[PDB]
Amino acid sequence: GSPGIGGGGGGILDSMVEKLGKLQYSLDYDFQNNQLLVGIIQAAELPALDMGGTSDPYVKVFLLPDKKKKFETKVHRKTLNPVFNEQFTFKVPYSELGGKTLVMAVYDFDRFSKHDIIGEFKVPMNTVDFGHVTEEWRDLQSA
Ligand SMILES: [Cu+2]
Ligand SMILES: [Cu+2]
Repeated sequence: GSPGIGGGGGGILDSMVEKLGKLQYSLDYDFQNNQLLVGIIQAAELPALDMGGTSDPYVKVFLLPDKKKKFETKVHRKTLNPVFNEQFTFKVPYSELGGKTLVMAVYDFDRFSKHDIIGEFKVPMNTVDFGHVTEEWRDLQSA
């Protein structure tokens, strides 16, 4: 909160998307069985640890606003480029899928401290192309 007379910047650089890695996922709604299928494929270019080292990445996958237990991939130890190759299934009728949002969040597993989040992104069900399998890389967003 100031007139903003001094400051420099930098401000534009600070607004850019940080290099927090990317996640490849696939998505398909199975109309025969009435379930949403999500493929957590692989992540790339996860950030190196502050003073060198690699993280122990895993991915949490869940639907908002649903409050059911989130799914999680296995933990891949010491790698910034894990290949998960896992599929998760959400038994939800298509009619109920409308206002829901799929979230994929990559964490750094640690046995002795809270797991740091690496980054995340969201997929609103209302902008998903239900007629074809969806597959894409998404840059992980801060927070
Ligand atoms: Cu096609
Ligand atoms: Cu088509």
